[PDB]
Amino acid sequence: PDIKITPLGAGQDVGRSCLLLSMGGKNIMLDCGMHMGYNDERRFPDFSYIVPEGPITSHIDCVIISHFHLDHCGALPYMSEIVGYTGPIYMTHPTKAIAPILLEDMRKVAVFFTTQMIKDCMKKVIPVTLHQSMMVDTDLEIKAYYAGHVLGAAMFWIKVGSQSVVYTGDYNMTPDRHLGAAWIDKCRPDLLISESTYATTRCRERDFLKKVHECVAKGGKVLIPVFALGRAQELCILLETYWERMNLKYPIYFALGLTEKANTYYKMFITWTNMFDFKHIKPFDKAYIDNPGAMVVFATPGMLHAGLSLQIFKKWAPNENNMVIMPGYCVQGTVGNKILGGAKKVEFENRQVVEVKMAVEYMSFSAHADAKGIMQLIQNCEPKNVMLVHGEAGKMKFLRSKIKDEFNLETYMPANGETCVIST
Amino acid sequence: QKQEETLSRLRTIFDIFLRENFSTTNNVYFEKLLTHLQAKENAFVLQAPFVVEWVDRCITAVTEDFKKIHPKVISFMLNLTSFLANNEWMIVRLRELDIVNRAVKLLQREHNLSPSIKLGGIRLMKAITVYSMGLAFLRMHRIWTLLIQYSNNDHTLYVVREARQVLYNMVYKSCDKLHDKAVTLEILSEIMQPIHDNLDNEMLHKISSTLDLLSYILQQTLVLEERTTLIILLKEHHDFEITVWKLIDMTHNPYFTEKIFTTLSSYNFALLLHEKLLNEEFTEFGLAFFNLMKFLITRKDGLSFVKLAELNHVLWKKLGPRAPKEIVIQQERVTFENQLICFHMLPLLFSMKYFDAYVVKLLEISCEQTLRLCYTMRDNFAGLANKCIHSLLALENVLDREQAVTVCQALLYVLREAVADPQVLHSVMVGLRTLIERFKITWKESVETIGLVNCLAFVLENTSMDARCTVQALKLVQLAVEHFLSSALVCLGPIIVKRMHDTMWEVRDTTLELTTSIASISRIKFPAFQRFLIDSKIPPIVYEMAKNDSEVYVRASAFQCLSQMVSINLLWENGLSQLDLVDHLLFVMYRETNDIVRSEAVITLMKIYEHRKIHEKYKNTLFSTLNYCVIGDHHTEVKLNALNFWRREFYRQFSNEKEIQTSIAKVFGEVQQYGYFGILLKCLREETSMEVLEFLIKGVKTMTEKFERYTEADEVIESILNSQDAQLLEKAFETKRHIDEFYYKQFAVPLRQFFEELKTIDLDQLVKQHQEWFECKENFTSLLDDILGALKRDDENMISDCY
Ligand SMILES: [Zn+2]
Ligand SMILES: [Zn+2]
Repeated sequence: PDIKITPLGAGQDVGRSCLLLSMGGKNIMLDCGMHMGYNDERRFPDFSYIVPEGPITSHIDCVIISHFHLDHCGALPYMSEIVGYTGPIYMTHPTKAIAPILLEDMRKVAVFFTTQMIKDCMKKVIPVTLHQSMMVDTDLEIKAYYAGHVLGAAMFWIKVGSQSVVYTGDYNMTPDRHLGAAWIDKCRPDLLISESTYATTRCRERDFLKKVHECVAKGGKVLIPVFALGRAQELCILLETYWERMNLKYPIYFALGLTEKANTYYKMFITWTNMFDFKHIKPFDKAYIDNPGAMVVFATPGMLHAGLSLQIFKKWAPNENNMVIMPGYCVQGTVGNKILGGAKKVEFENRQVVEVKMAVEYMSFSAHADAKGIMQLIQNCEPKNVMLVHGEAGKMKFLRSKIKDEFNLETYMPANGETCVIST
Repeated sequence: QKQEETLSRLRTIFDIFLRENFSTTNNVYFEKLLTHLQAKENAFVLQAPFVVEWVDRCITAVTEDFKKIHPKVISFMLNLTSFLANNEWMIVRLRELDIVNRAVKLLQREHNLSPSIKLGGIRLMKAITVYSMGLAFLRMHRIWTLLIQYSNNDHTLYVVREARQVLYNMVYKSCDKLHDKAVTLEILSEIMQPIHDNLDNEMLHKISSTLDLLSYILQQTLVLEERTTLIILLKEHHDFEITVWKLIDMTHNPYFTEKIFTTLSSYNFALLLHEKLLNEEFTEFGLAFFNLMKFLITRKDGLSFVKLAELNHVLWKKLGPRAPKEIVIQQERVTFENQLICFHMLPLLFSMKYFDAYVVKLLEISCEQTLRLCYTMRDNFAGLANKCIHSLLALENVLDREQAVTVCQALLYVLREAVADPQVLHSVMVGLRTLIERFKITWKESVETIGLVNCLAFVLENTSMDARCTVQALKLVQLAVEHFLSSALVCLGPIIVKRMHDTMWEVRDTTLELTTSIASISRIKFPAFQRFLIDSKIPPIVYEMAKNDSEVYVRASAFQCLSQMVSINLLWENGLSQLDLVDHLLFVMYRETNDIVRSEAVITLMKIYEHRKIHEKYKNTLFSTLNYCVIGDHHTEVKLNALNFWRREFYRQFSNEKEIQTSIAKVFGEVQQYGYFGILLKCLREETSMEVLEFLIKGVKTMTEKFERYTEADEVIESILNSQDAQLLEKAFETKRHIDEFYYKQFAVPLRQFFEELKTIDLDQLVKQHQEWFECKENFTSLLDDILGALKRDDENMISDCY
């Protein structure tokens, strides 16, 4: 018996999250994610590591997807249709009904994998409910625990014959507004994969409302690029409640092909965490962009990739009073990275440069686990080894010393494509 | 010219790299540079005299000590040296300088290089070893022991699959260039040493690693198309079979014996190819192969048996054209290809059967040497069935024509017996589906398709398993309908109607797919015998469940089904025309977001208008909604479908001296009054997408040759911040159709303006702009500007986060 993990991505990095828990004689694949940086075949995880030149995979017993972020779901159609795969794919109900929307939006932005592939990739999906031990064929028992960090995220407990593994993925141990804290019983696994995005690490929320209000009054518009789900519903309660507690008259347009999703999200929210129309929100069209008065427009996509957000940004750029509150990480190559990086000029369709003078801002909303949260989780779970995969190299190196100091455990930080043999 | 500019930028960033202090996350940049140095267009930036000087300076900065001189720049340095090593001039400049020697010594004397320096160094070794002088240096330096060290011990598994290729390339090139056998013997003895030395659980790792490396070498020789002397050296000096058969004697493991058996089998095939090529019957391989399979019988192991049979099949297919397909084993005419698949299929048939009823018909394909081994398998007697099925369906990449038929028949038998754990069922159904749709196994090839449809009907009908198998069953029924065409009707009658009312999404969408397939069959291809099956109750339930089923893919599938089954006369005359269908389509095409279904609603409308008639009262609303369906923020598919509608309408209406001139002028007048030229102008000058532009350009071009002739605010903030969103929604919970029939009037531009406003505006520039900008978006210079900005700026609070 020897547990082997060989991350095909997201080891001393972020994105392309893919871990191969080859253990107990039964191959298991953890999250299957894409990397929205590279545009070559490196965009999806390298699958020649398992079966070279073989377009069918018959080695993995089950594929487990934690949550719907596109660094844990975007390669799932490619893993299930181009490279063949017909076995089970276990994932949670809200992630199950939220993932197709995001995958379809990513398909529209990137133009390669057709809607038929999206449908066929998720006719295979099996949904799992929390705290319900469900078994793949024999002695591969999977349990799911409530995680946080997004709607319908879970962290999984895999048992193959007296060898347990707890894969966290994404979690958040601090109490919060949107979703609470993850919970774990006193299972004592022989491993605990974890997250280390915030190893080194109210004020991120007040500075959103208090800034957008002080920017809309001066006759300046506000643009908030978001994806279809996720962070776009973190804010559309704060803005609506802020403009209902205080009576305001400015419009907040909402990018027409998005509003019915805001009902599905809050329909699932009240089921998960424990018809719907908004008061001051009205969907808008391409004609409203040139109108003179103030507005607060939500739009898609969320990194200024291409689409509605870029055409809005191409017209509101030269004005001084306008602003662009990007709400999430912008990966290399999006117009978002150049703008968040101090570019004051960005190039466009025919040698045209929009001289950005708008006041770009950046506010992170992800709510991962900080430094104290991971030791709290270890103290709840008490594993035999610890493994850190999601995040940057130096922060994990610093966290390893603290883990070894406090709990006397080991800690492994594999690179991309490096098996980490763990003994008993 | 821009070349000096980009070279100066690269000079600046390379000068930045060498500085002793460095801290840069976001690895992407490095790989980006490497890819952008691989492209042949940048081939001048390696020819410039700057890069080799940088490599020399970095190496003389790393060789004396690099405790911390370069964290990750070294990997880029070695990859850049490997990119340099292509022979135009760089090979002799690298040779005259101490770069490659220092790199090899650096790789040798280190101890814990992270597995990205190793792959870079091995890439350098591979790039240099293809040339003769590189091989001369490698022979001088005694480098191979490092490669054995890597391929034996390290954990990377992207290194070993790259190290072994260099190793085998040295072995083959040294053997086949007529060079001394001293070096080849030393390499082979160094590989062979952990086995010869042994003739717990620690030495077994070395044994398994060297066995796997030897099997890789032998299989790569098996690919070869030329006679080589490596196999005779392996047999003579370090006699291989005897040592391996002595190795199997003591150590015992089921997982470890698969490696010893694959190296033995690979050796047998390599010996065949490299002894029969130059010094009849193939008995020498025959007795060895069959006593090997007999030993697998006697060891009583299942998974290793099917894996070994799979790999024997793969290797025999890898021999290729130089295989007679008929081996004279001992006075017999025994075709080899069939016995491999007999050995492969037999564990499945024996496992699911439990005394023989169907295998006895199969075994006449096999010859006596296989019959005796099968009859000792039966006396020789877990989840083994699905593993065998997955092995069989792993073979399907290389399986020519008739073995596909045989394995399809065997899977049909195992499905028939399984019908009369669901994992074996799902596996066999998937495998049968993929083999049928790949190898064209239509009704003449299969024997008992009636059993297929009957058992599928029983599966769909009487037990109601989990939904992961029902979908595959409906896909199988779809393949059976559209390929096994020549009972079925009364079986498919009620099960379609019951499954269209299933609780889950995954079954209803698939049932709609099957229904539209059998409706498309009911056209001229097949008689109306299928129509009266549909004509019972299907078009009402399809329409009234296309109305509202609250899953978007279901409504999409139902709309495309209803588009397919509306152009057949019997259904429309009987039970479809009574329902007002065009009203609901008009409502969907405007007042419905989630425009995956709007496009297919447009398709359904196109079929209805083209092949039927609609009432004269709907035409104004029809054209108004159709004009709206393209103008405005819509996805590409809806716009493309609506333009297809307009093109079809224009051309269809167009086929209806002075008299022809007046009639044609009336035709253009009728099409412009509803508005078609103005909407093309507004879509051409404004809409930004890729394929809509080429579609409009080709449409207008094809048209234009037939056309030109004729305090207070903080208490609310702290009140908002002190309650969860589950408590801002309890309060939120607790507290038109058919657009006006003259929307098109504004888009009524006459023909005369369509002369001028199309004459002025450019045409190819519109399609050129959005593609040229994408080509120039990720040019080399843009990447250098971005990486300069990334290096100069250091914002610690910007964290790479969960996308
Ligand atoms: Zn996440
Ligand atoms: Zn992530």
